[PDB]
Amino acid sequence: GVEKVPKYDIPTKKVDYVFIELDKMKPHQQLVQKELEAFIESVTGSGIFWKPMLLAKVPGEDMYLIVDGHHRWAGLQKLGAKRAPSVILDYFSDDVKVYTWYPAFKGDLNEVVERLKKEGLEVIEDPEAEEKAERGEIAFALVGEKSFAIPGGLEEQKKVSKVLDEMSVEGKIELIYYGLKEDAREDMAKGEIDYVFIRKAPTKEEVMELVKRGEVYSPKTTRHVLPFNPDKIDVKLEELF
Ligand SMILES: Nc1ncnc2c1ncn2[C@@H]1O[C@H](COP(=O)(O)O)[C@@H](O)[C@H]1O
Ligand SMILES: [Mg+2]
Repeated sequence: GVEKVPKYDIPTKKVDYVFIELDKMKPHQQLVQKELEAFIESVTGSGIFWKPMLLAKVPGEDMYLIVDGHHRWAGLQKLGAKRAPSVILDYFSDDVKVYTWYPAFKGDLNEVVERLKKEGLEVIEDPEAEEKAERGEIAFALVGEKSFAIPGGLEEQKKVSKVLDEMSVEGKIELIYYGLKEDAREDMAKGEIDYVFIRKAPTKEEVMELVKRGEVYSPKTTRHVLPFNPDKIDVKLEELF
C-alpha cells in the first residue's frame, strides 16, 4: 500500500475478530486512490482478507467509528460485501494513542508546487514552516531541500491531498505516507523521496468531535497506535458477503 512500513515492528497479539456490518461503520477521513486500488486488487486476487479493521463505538449512536480501515471499508463496499472482520476498541482508553501520517513524494517539486497553486493554495518559502506546522498554525509544511509554508487549515489540507492523489494517479509522483518525519528525512538522504508534508496530529477528542459533526479529515490524518498489532487473520473474501 501507500504507507511506509515501520522501522520497528511492535508486538503482535492474537486478538481475534468479530464480523461487523460495513453499514454500521462511520468514516472520519478521505481516501487515497492508490491505497483503495491496491486493497481491492490484493483482496480479490488473493481471496484472503488478513487484517482486521479497528473500530470504536460512537457515543450516542448505534455506529462504529472507523479507527483504521477506510480503504478496506470503501473497497469492500464497492465489491458488494456486507461485513468485515473487526476489533472493537475502547477509543478513550490510554491504550489508544493517535499521531499522524505525513504525505511525501518522489518527483518534481516545481510541478507539485504549480499544481498546488492552480488549486488555489499558497506555497510560501519560509524557513520556519516545519515548526509552524507542528504547532498547527498552517495546513502543511512542505519540506526537503527547500522549506515552504502552505497556510490554512482543514480545507487546505484537503486541497493539498487532492493534488497529491491526482498526481499519483497520473504517474507524475510516487506518493508515500510516513508515520515518522525522521524516517522521511532518512529516506530523503537516500534519494528514496524528495519532499515530505508536515502537519500537527489530531487529538482523539477532535476526531470524535469531527465524526459527530458528520465531517471528515483529509486522507491519513489519524495514525492510531495500540500496544500491539493484531496478528494476521485468515478470512476468505467470500465470507464477507
Ligand atoms: N488482502 C487484504 N486483506 C486485508 N487487508 C489488506 C489486504 N491487502 C492489503 N490490506 C491492507 O489494507 C489497508 C488499506 O488501508 P485501510 O483499509 O484504510 O487501513 C492496509 O492496512 C493494507 O495493509
Ligand atoms: Mg490503515
